[PDB]
Amino acid sequence: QPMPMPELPYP
Amino acid sequence: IVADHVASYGVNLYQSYGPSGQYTHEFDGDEQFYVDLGRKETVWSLPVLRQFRFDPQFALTNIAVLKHNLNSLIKRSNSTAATNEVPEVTVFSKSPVTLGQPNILICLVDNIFPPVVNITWLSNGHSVTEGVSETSFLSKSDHSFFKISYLTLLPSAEESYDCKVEHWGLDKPLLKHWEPE
Amino acid sequence: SPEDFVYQFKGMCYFTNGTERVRLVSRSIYNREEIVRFDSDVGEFRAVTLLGLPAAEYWNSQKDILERKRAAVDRVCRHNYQLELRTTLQRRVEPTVTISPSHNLLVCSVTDFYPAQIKVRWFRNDQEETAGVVSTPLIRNGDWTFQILVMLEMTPQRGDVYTCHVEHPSLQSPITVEWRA
Ligand SMILES: *[C@@H]1O[C@H](CO)[C@@H](O[C@@H]2O[C@H](CO)[C@@H](O)[C@H](O)[C@H]2NC(C)=O)[C@H](O)[C@H]1NC(C)=O
Ligand SMILES: *[C@@H]1O[C@H](CO)[C@@H](O[C@@H]2O[C@H](CO)[C@@H](O)[C@H](O)[C@H]2NC(C)=O)[C@H](O)[C@H]1NC(C)=O
Repeated sequence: QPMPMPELPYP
Repeated sequence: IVADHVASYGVNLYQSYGPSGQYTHEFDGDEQFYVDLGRKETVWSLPVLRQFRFDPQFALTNIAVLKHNLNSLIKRSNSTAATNEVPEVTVFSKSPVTLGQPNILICLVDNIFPPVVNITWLSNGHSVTEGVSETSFLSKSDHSFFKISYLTLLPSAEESYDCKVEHWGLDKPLLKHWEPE
Repeated sequence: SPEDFVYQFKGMCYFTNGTERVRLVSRSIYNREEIVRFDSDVGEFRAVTLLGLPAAEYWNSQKDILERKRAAVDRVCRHNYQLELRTTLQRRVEPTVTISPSHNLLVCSVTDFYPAQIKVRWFRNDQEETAGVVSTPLIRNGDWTFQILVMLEMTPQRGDVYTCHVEHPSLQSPITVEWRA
């Protein structure tokens, strides 16, 4: 399936 | 960066005005799909891509991370707001104009920032809504956006049109005229 | 004029020579300022501006995150490229080629084609015309098609035959359209 990139939580 | 092809998997947007968000994937500058954040469903922009599945919850969770990060950066930047830019508007037809053959008018709104805009169509000074559609906000490498609106029509000698653009970078709404000649 | 705070996240892949050269760049952007980046050519998170320093240091301190990021050029970019190879990179829309006067100026309209690669040349009899030729930029319609308009200024003599030559990956043989006065 098409793979997406996650954004990560800011500290 | 120089490359044979460039993709965004994906373009994530969240802003305080609204508030509103957007989740899309792009390949070589065109929109592959968007996730309707309100309905929680993937909407493919290319029929050949409907064979694929993309979990809309991935988009909703990602936008929530953007929302959290934004709130953090609003504080740390001491509430540094976005700067309004002047958008550039162009109207043209999809194909050469032949009277009596169906066509589509295209209104390109470029150099958009922030990504908040109203694009509408007028004919003889009155609003036209039938046959109107638009793309999502499409990304640019300088991190502004563009957006394209469409109006299907039958070109005719008596009938001209305006693409109307409202944006905070403009003192007053911008009208770009199109004549069938 | 309403204020707006904007956050973008772009998970980008750059491809050259198939998947031989692939580069992943994920960009976190506050308004129009990219603040922190993961570049697979670099291998760690890097702050782009001061506002991205806290995120870069926090994200680099997490060894599991770094491992996933360093593998994403394969798990995301090269992975998705195999899907593009049998969908978007196989898309072929043949251009429509039309000539219309505008008449010392001929407009060769090349409309509704995909992908972007195209070559359009004007010929007078059998001689290619370079001076007197001016072309629009490549025009993106937003619906996964392009168009381009290539104009030739002429002083036409009796018997002259002008031809617009169009080559495109979707075409088994080039399209030639003639114009005669
Ligand atoms: C697009 O149109 C909408 C609706 O007319 C505008 O929304 C208004 O925005 C102002 C300023 O934020 C609010 O005070 C009003 O209450 C809104 N009206 C409605 C009906 O919601 C919006 O500003 C327009 N966008 C642009 C860029 O001009
Ligand atoms: C494009 O990439 C291909 C690989 O897909 C390169 O071809 C390979 O070159 C190596 C030498 O480094 C050979 O050992 C392989 O047998 C080649 N594979 C194939 C399928 O031909 C090619 O050199 C690259 N071209 C450019 C211009 O970078």
